[PDB]
Amino acid sequence: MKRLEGKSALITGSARGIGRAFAEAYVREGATVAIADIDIERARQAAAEIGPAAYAVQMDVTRQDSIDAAIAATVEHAGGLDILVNNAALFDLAPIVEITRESYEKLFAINVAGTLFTLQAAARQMIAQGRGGKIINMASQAGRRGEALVAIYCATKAAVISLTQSAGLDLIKHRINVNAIAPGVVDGEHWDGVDALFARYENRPRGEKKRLVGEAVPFGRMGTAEDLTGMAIFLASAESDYIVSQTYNVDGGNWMS
Amino acid sequence: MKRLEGKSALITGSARGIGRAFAEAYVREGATVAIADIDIERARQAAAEIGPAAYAVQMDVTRQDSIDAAIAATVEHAGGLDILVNNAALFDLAPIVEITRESYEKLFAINVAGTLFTLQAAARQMIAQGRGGKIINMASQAGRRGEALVAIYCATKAAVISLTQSAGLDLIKHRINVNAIAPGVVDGEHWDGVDALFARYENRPRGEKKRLVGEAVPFGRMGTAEDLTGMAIFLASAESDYIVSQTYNVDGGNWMS
Amino acid sequence: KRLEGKSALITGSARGIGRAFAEAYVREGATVAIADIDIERARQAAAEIGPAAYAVQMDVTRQDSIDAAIAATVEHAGGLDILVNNAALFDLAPIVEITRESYEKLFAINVAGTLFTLQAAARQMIAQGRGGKIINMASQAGRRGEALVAIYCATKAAVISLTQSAGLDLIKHRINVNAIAPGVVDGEHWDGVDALFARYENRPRGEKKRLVGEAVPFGRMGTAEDLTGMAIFLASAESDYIVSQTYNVDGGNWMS
Amino acid sequence: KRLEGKSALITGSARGIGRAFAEAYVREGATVAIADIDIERARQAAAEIGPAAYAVQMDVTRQDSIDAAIAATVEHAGGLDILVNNAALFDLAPIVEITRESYEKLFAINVAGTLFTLQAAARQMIAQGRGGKIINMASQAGRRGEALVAIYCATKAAVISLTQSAGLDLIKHRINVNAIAPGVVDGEHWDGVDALFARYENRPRGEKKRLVGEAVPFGRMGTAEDLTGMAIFLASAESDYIVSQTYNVDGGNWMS
Ligand SMILES: OC[C@@H](O)[C@@H](O)[C@H](O)[C@@H](O)CO
Ligand SMILES: OC[C@@H](O)[C@@H](O)[C@H](O)[C@@H](O)CO
Ligand SMILES: OC[C@@H](O)[C@@H](O)[C@H](O)[C@@H](O)CO
Ligand SMILES: OC[C@@H](O)[C@@H](O)[C@H](O)[C@@H](O)CO
Repeated sequence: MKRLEGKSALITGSARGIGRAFAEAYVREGATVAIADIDIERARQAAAEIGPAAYAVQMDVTRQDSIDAAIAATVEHAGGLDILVNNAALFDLAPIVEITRESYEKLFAINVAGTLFTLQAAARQMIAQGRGGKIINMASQAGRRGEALVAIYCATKAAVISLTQSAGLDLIKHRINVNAIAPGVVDGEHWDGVDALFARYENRPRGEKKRLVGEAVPFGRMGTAEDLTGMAIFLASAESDYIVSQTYNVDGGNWMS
Repeated sequence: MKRLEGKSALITGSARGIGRAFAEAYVREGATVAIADIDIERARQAAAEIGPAAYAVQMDVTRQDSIDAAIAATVEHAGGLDILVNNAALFDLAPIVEITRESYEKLFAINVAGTLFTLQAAARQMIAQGRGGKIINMASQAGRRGEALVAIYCATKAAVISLTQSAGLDLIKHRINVNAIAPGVVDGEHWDGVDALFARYENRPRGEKKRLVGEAVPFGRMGTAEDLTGMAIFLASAESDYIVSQTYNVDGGNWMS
Repeated sequence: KRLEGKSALITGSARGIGRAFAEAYVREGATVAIADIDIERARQAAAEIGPAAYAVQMDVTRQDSIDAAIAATVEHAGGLDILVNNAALFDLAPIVEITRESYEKLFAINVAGTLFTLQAAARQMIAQGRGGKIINMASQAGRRGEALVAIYCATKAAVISLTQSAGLDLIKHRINVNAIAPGVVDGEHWDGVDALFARYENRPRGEKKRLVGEAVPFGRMGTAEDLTGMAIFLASAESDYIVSQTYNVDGGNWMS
Repeated sequence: KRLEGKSALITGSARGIGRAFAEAYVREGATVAIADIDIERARQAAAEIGPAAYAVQMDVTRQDSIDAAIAATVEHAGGLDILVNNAALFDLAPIVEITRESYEKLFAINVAGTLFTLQAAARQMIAQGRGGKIINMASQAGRRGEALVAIYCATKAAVISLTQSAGLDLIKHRINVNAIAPGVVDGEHWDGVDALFARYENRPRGEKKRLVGEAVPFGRMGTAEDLTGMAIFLASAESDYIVSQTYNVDGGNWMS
């Protein structure tokens, strides 16, 4: 297809799961992809498995110096930055009266501050190049509507949707598209962990939550990262140039926006 | 690219404007396209200009017998129906105290009933075939939020978003995706009419509303049909198979959903 | 009290939520036209509520009936201050079994009935020059679609849209247009809802009613008395700055 | 009247909307903690409002301050029945000029402030076993993003989210969690808003205020008094079935 031919992308948290499937689909479409992760060991493996057009970048989105160095590493390696995917995220679950300041601080630091300050750094580079840009934030059904036990993670994803809108309005004058994707329930490592938290607080065998949520998807199954790669390419591609400040649910019907 | 290779499409209201641009893009992507319009003269012209893979069908979405004969024509000519685009619509504007029963009956008959009952006829054919299906309703910024002067057209597109959600949840068991596109302000014959209506009721020179509205788009310009064709292909394509009951704004940031 | 000396009309207020609203308005000092297509049931409702209530035959699907009800409100009460568009009809059916009969029946009363009654009440409130309160009945069903409930969800989605458009156009005349979206409310309406779901989801009668009442975050099926606070609030001076809103009163069933 | 014998705490209630809420709650028979980082301004507001109002020094960004403020409410009034999370901070800046300082400042007060005061009040209401009312202050800014207001929009979007999550999780304790979304409201707050826009949009001081007031469908900038109705309603028995909602009180500025 080669919809992203000769673009330079960076994907946060892309050593594994959705981010890694995005990095693989972007390379197939002709992009050069910085596989950015706090796990540089795993990012190096993913990059070697994907091919020459992927390369590994150590990044902690909670740290300005680390954000700024991955953008620099992208510029130094790929000549610049065309596509940012804000994919780095942390999940946690607790009822209101058991939420910790540590839970709040760590999920806001990566899900909100990590997304905003990486977007800022990417937009400054895209503006300095003068060629436009594509920024794709990762939201979630969790950001469409609250849940009794997931206040913190829901709020971070609600903040990401709002940030997507703000930044898209502020950056479209530079021909930077900011938009977001809102997955449903996606099978993998991520949803294994989610399931363990619900197992504890809803008093359920390990694996039952993840079975039930997958069966309640109107489409009829839990998501895969491959359900999402179409939209990831589309929102990075010329065919989305008029799309601004949107969150698109790709969730088998889990949330209707 | 040929992402709709060997597919059979029908687009209501496609002799001109957005639907004609969709029929043109679908053909480029390998589709066979029923150019359905109440205006057979213009459909025939549009099909001749697009090429052999387009073919004209006389249709009034307000009439059951016409709906069912357009679906049959599609099966007779293309062997079946894979993609419906519900594009046929009617625009009107009047303050609350000036809305006529005639404005309401005619815009609900085309924009709502035409959409629902064509969707119904296409869903039955797609179920009969057993191969799944793609249905794309045309909503509007006007369906996201009301306007003092556009209560009827706004309500119809609000009903389309709702219908899109309902039909999506009901039809996805048959592997029929129902989604919608929500354009912003799009340049052409359509918006010339809109402008004439505002000119009268906001007491403005012809062309001033079109100017102002195109200049208030955060993207920075009035839409084109070409802005939309990417989304039209995508939502008809295998890369949108997990997308269900969504309305996607392609509007240069005019409305943020 | 809070509606002292105000003239209301409620469409479809012989029975259920509409009737709870008429009674609650009369307790707050309002005169209320109990507008219903069944004049027998309206008359009973009016006798039970007391002298401040009166019965008005009305078919919100007929222009002539609309204009005659508004006129009858003017004749009896001197004018119209509050309209509640409560008249509605429920139906259910999968996409492939939806009939033009259902579509035309639910649209004529839930949408056209709301719109043209609102138009008539607007015209009257504009001519009086004293402003006004209009309250459309939306539903959780207007907030999101449902596989089986396409037609009824669409009508209530259109009511939320209309409520927005009308509130924007009419606020210059000091007329507030807003809507209430109930969730799952116990009564003769949800007896009918349950019966349809019983057929289409293969359930014993009463099970849907039970399941949805228990899924309400608050912990039960709603009552009309849950809604009276808001219907008073939105027709009162304490909501003068409130324009073009739909407010969910639904135990958390839908979060807007 | 409607809040007779209830104990309220309002964060950041020495001045503006919070202070109008305090006075309106005392008029409706409430005892009110005027909680504010500025104890001198709180003392003045308390003295002006009358004996039912008392001042509490409170930094909603500090856990110890939050807990001591809840404890001062229990000591002074005997319990806590109504929290209003009103304390908030405005800032404006384009994406490329957002500081970590702004992000950290606005989230600490607008989000963490709201969340951990809500948690502290929840714990106290649960231990009491008598239910309660929590009202978060959202904003039109919470409803949609703006080019120059990413941080403040994001905080109020998180307040809407938190309001939904908290309301769902606390309704079993008969605690209602709801929010109010003002639009553009006149006062010291919008003075500061206008000053920031004057810089970034290159406008004379006061112009932004003028433009936004005039673009409210209703026809003017809002007052605190536009909001007291709803603040009372959401703390009252006639909102007991109202759960996890954000209600716009904004003259039509934003339609939800
Ligand atoms: O990725 C987050 C996950 O999808 C989850 O938060 C769901 O919203 C919810 O927690 C239960 O189904
Ligand atoms: O095609 C619909 C059209 O975009 C128009 O209705 C705008 O919503 C509005 O009328 C004001 O610009
Ligand atoms: O008054 C409408 C009613 O509450 C219903 O349509 C529900 O939305 C749903 O159909 C089943 O729970
Ligand atoms: O207090 C929030 C305020 O109303 C402001 O943020 C407006 O939303 C907007 O920023 C300018 O009109």
